Amino acid sequence: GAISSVLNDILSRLDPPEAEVQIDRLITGRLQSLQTYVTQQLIRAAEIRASANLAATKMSECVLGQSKRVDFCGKGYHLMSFPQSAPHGVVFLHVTYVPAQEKNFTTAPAICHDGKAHFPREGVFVSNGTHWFVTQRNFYEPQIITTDNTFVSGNCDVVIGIVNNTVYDPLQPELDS
Amino acid sequence: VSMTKTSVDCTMYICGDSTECSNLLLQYGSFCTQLNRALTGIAVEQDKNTQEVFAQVKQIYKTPPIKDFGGFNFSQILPDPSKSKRSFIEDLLFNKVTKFNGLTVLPPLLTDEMIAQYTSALLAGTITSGWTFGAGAALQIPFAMQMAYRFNGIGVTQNVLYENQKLIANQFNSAIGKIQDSLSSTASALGKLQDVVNQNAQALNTLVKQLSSNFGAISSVLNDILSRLDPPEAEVQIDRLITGRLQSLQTYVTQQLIRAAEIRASANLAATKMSECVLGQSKRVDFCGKGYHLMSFPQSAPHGVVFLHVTY
Amino acid sequence: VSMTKTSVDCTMYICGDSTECSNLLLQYGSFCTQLNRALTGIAVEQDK
Amino acid sequence: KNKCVNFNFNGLTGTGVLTESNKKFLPFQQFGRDIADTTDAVRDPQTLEILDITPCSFGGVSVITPGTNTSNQVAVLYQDVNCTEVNVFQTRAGCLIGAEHVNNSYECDIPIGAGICASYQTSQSIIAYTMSLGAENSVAYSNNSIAIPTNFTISVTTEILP
Amino acid sequence: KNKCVNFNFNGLTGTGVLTESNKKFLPFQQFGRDIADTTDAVRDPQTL
Amino acid sequence: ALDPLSETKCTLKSFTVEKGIYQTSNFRVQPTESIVRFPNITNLCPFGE
Repeated sequence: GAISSVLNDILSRLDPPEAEVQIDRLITGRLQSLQTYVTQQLIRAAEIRASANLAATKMSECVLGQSKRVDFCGKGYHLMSFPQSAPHGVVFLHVTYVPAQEKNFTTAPAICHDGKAHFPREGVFVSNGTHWFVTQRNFYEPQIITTDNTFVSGNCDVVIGIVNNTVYDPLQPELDS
Repeated sequence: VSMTKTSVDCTMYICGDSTECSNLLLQYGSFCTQLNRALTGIAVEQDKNTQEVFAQVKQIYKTPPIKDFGGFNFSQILPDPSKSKRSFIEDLLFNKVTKFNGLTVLPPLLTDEMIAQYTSALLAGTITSGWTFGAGAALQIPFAMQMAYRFNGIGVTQNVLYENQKLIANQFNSAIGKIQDSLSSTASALGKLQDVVNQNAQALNTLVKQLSSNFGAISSVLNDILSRLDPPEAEVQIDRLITGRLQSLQTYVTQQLIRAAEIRASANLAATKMSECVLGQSKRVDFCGKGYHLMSFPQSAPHGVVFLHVTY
Repeated sequence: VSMTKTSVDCTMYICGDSTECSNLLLQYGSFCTQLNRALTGIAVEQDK
Repeated sequence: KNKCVNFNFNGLTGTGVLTESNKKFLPFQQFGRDIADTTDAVRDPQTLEILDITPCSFGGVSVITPGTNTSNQVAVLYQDVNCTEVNVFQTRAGCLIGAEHVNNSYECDIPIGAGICASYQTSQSIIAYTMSLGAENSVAYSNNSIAIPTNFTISVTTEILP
Repeated sequence: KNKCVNFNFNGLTGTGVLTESNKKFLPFQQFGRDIADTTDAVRDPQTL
Repeated sequence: ALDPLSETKCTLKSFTVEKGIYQTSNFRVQPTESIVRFPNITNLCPFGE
């Protein structure tokens, strides 16, 4: 709204009582420009500070240790992370465990050896159609169902959908040998 | 998750159908355009909030015809095939929540149906494949066997589950029934989302009302000044409306950027609770509702998301 | 956790016991009231 | 009627679109206002009919364009206005002119709004399609079947934060 | 040259350091401005 | 003002424009004919007397 945008132009043209009227318009405008710039930078700073806390939170949890937070540091079960410096930032290399090959297997919530319900200690029960084996949720390694890999609790009358199977007792062949 | 996308024309708000007004408005320069770039930038960020929150699943997972999930009745959260495609609870969430004067209300990228399809995909994967679909490829597993891993994740042996399989399913179904009754009995549960609508609504209400203010001018209307007063008298009076209404835009833009920080932190929290609690299991106390976290079922809502934190 | 709850009167600050000032302040619309609403919203948020 | 035009009635003036509706009006008043004190339906100065004042068609010229190194073809979307105010295809966001409507859903490359995105594909041209939310994969499920992975692949995911 | 001095070339007031740069002024171009529309280079009126 | 492609160039102030959507200008239907109304002004003053 002033007569000219250059401050020195008004200073060199108009008298003090006439220049102050036009200079005040530049001051009022240029002040508002900084108030807008500083307002955006103050707000954007909080945004970058939130991302900085996220980077610091991601770094400590995923670089300095192992983060059990699912889908927090990359897609998949997080294993490790290797950070990389960047201009005014940081780049993480999230190493995650992801399955590639899959195969369907017949399963059951538990198995019955002598009327008692046998649950898995670590992993789940699976079957290839003929025999039953033990395996973990993250990989296929069929192990023979044994007392050292299954836990007994309750009975086979309360469990819903339970099946029958033979449990390998390590004490049996040792007592026979 | 997100706010109402708005794009306020800096030139139409300050100068509504006035050529002489624009000649004075151009004297300020990029102050007008910078306000448009601000609101334009925020509206793009609102879409990113819905993407980082909702668009976390790769493939669209469908509910199978076998509705036998071990006694767990998900009918209140699964989508209605006859109706948009929303569940009974999602219907309650959208029913309890409620032009060209320079404002331009832009639509969101993801619609209510599309956001509902993300929740149905997340819900279908959560019911059928557990949390393997979020980590990698969807690995089917019986829901009774899924819950066994959930109890084992909180120190409870899986024999406790199958010993109380029917009771656990009944406790789950009854709890969902209370939420159906709770959301339909009172709308105070969605007061958080209503506040977001009020903050956006009051911002637009204040935005439009400031156009009728004089700001020291003889009249709030531009035509009255140009018609009644002389040109050199109008240069001062029209400037008072320009300088005054520009503060309304700067105040509106400033408040939206401030609310953009609040909705962004909430969006990251929702994205954090969708990536961590919904697509996985969390040992963080009070991170999924109250109690030892079992599982979380997401539910779409107007400009937001609802988590049903199943806890032990 | 919290901040100093400061409910500054928009009218008394701009216009301290001046009726002529207040009539001119009304010409600025709801900038006075909006600042009070902002100072009211920030105050209760610290309680939250 | 049905056109953005200037007006000057007995009580007020301005610019708007003249329409008719079943809105009531008190005979002892001249013009009406909305919630935000905006120009609303008014009384006809002539014989007693209620004039519904619809706001003028106004929006934004949202130009859809790929990278200039790829092609110079572009499309325009007039926001919150129909095509009757002026390749042509009415979208939920507005009248999209310069894009072919494709029923097949593809990945969102150029997000427009309201579940619509654009991309420069086939000869190649800007097409309009519904935003794909992923590949439809109905995962088999039963109470006696489980998928255990037989092999795995360690993947490195790049994350960037300021 | 190479000194902080106050310039005045036909009203083009300012303060800076004078030196010879790679600016290729055309015959009609009198003086140049920076991105801020502020005079960053001029031409001597007396001798080109 | 040549074409919508050039409208984005002056909006972004760059000859090269990247893939995206940019609101260049504002759409508005301008008036063409007045629809002035008056309440059947008649029964003037008795100047004929």
